[PDB]
Amino acid sequence: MSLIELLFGQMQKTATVARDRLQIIIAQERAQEGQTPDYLPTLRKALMEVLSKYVNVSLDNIRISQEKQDGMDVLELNITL
Amino acid sequence: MSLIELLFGQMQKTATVARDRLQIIIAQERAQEGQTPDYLPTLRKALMEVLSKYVNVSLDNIRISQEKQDGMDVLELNITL
Repeated sequence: MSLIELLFGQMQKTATVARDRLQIIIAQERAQEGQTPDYLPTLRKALMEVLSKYVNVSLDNIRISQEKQDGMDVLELNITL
Repeated sequence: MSLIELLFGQMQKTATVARDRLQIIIAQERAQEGQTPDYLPTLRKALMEVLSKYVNVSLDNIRISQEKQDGMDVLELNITL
């Protein structure tokens, strides 16, 4: 039912890894009509600024992937701390 | 497979509403051990600041819901423009 249940719908993961994990979904649902790009990477940058302040993680561990569906674009930012 | 397919796994929605929709997932996976709260609403505030700049939407249309699972907390921000 919950989006989080969709994230955790692969049985129980259990096991302690002693690490924190951020799952950030930035989904912008638009249309075939559109213009003036630069929204997902704009917020991404801001999030990386906040990251640099509080969360010491390198882009070597941060997974950045954008997925396109029709006129909808979503940015996935997975952060391992 | 994709998180976006999980978001759009309820058949095809089609129908044009001539409106934009943002689906923001801010998921912080931690543990029973933890302290110094105030991360989800901190980013939420920052996002609302960016919203006020670029995206003219009122909290009357913005859905704000936090979901707790064990030592994991996720904040869902749904914005209708």
